[PDB]
Amino acid sequence: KVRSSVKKMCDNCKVVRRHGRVLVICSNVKHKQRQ
Amino acid sequence: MELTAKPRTPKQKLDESMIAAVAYNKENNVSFALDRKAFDRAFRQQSTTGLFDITVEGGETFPALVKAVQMDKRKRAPIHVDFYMVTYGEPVEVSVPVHTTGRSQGEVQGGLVDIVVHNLQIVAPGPRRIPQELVVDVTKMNIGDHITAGDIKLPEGCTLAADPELTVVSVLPPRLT
Amino acid sequence: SIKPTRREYISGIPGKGIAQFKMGNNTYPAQVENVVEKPVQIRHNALEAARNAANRFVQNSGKFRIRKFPFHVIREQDGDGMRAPFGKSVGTAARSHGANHDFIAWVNPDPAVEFAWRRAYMKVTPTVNIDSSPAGNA
Amino acid sequence: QIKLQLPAGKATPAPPVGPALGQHGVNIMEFCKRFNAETADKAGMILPVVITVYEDKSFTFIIKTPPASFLLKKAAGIEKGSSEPKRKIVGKVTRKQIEEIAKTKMPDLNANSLEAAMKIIEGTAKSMGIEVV
RNA sequence: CCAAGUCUGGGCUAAGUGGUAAAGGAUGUGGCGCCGCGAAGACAGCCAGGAGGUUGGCUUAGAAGCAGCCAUCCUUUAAAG
Repeated sequence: KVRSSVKKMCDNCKVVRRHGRVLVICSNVKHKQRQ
Repeated sequence: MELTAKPRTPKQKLDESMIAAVAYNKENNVSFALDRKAFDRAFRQQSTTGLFDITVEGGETFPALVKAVQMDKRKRAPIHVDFYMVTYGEPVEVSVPVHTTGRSQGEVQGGLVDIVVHNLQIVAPGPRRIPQELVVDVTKMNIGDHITAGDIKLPEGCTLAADPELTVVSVLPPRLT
Repeated sequence: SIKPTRREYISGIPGKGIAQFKMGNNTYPAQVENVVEKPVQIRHNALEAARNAANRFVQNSGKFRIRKFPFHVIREQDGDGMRAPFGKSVGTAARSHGANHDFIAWVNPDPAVEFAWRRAYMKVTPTVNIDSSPAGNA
Repeated sequence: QIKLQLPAGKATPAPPVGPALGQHGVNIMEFCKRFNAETADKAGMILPVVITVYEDKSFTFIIKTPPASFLLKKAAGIEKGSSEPKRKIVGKVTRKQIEEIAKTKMPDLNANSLEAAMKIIEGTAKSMGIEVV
């Protein structure tokens, strides 16, 4: 969502690279981190 | 510890791995030697807070080390130091630190704290005669109290290259007293 | 570096209006602090503020000391339009000379205050440098 | 294999006792009438029960004794801590009184020694507001 | 395209950056120093208790880590959390 400025929720929410892209991931709809 | 050099070459020297640092002593000096790598380690210990020395040609294995210098530059990485020994029984200009503990008075009960514009202590005890680590803390802290020179409490070597009543270390309201 | 008309004819002799210096708590060794590298008539206000919000998030022991302070100021729109511009003051600060000793998070073991200041940098404006002092930070 | 927090002198409420026990294979009627025997003496204070069944659908087991918090308050003559610990300590006692109160608490205390007995009373004291001086 | 080495040497790119931009992010990648250890046989995997006085103070109508303001100690033992 935040497109710009993502940084680790749940004590897990991972750091993944898709299309060089960095989009938050972690066992929660409440983390759908993306930029 | 070691550190060499002394010719006439600061720029390149003042560059790479070797940082300038004069061979200062009462009566004589000698081109800057040392190195930007030793300074590290040792310095890292506690420059003018303890003391050692290095073996350059076994020349003169003496103490006194630094009485000036600076990591100056913006970056915060020193360059161009001062070095002076002391094989004499005159050692004065002696500035060694002083530590407390945490004695609970204004803190772990009043949350209050205390400024220590002091910390250090440039004095002059028994030349080549000082406990690299001297501690003194009669305790006390809180409300509008303060302690400084005057009182203090000096052991052995009776110097005080300093004065009375002045930046000792008081207790102020980290929030309110 | 355009600066003002004089220290007592245009606008010189103030308090600059702000929120004093020291906070946090002592600490003999532990060198915990902050400085910069950027040049900028440090935005007073912005300034004053900032630092403060700093205390807002911590509270007590961590040299919430801070070695800054503006003392001169700009000016602009007031009068005719754009031409022969007289001067109407507003917004003093101080030159953050391309880096230097900012404010200090100084204390034994109290990073609970390092993070703070941290929060203090975040804020600020001109980027900022996160750092330690003689020894580091314990 | 259940754990409850039933009241005293009231062994017939359907809202808590009903669903919490009936679905676990516990006869609500008979398990209740047995409480009217031991909770009748100390009626008025909430007493936690730990019922443990088997494979016959019965039993009652260990209910208790009572409180052990209010009798300590009767001796000292404080209901509650002053404010926040390590910030307003004002309740000092002595050395000799802390030495004898730990000699009876031994059954549920850490070890049967004398050095380990004085150390627990030091941890639960400073976490509240009773500094030893 | 338009004249002139698809020169040789040794690094770095895996985005077409080059072919305009800042605060700001992230085990990208390549090269440098630190703390702990692998036969008290180490981090991620897996077996288990997943310890007791901890069920302290404001507010309690509920702090009793898993409302929040202050504590932050003791332990009989495989250690502590």
